[PDB]
Amino acid sequence: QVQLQESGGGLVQPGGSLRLSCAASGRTFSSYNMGWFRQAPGKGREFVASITSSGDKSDYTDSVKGRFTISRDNAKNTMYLQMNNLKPEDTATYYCARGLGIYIIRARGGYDHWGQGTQVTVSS
Amino acid sequence: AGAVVGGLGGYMGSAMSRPMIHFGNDWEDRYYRENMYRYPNQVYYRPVDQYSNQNNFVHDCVNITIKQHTVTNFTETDVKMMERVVEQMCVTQYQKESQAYYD
Repeated sequence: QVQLQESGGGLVQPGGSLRLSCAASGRTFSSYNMGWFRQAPGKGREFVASITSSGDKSDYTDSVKGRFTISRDNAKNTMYLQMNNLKPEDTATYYCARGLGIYIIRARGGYDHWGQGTQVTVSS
Repeated sequence: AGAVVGGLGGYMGSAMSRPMIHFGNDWEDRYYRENMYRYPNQVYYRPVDQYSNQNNFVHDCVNITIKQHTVTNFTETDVKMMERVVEQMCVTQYQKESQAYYD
């Protein structure tokens, strides 16, 4: 019964920043591990970052480590992705998703209940 | 096929010979020689299309293989040594799966 919807996005200049949010419905968001994925044109969804239910552990794909920060506010039923030092390679649809099982993983199959996505475009 | 770890199914490898890991230290080498058969010889993984690249496939393969092995007594030294040998096996497994995928 926890469903998801991304907000934020739009256009950002190279080297700029922006923040995405992922709002959750239902009553048990705080019990779910969560993840962000992205899908570049003509490709499949691939891992960006994940965070455990409590927020105490996070994980990132190498190409975003140190530039992106995943966080969550369990009191507000929302997860965030703070994206800094944007690069042309970051243009994609970004999706949030709920973790399956007890362990955050990087595989696409480790998550479900995908949001409809939001678009990020690095200006050119 | 269809293995479940930590409540998530869909995990997939055949047994591999465990090689010696050379740590550059006498004590670690001796400890590894003593304990290497307590460590995995088969790795858990997921289909290659679920990852962008080898590094992400291998990360899951190492993490989940060690979790499955240690939840089913291993110290922090054992985990660190398992990370070395399981990484090699996960790389081998990725190359097998990648070749099959590109056919």
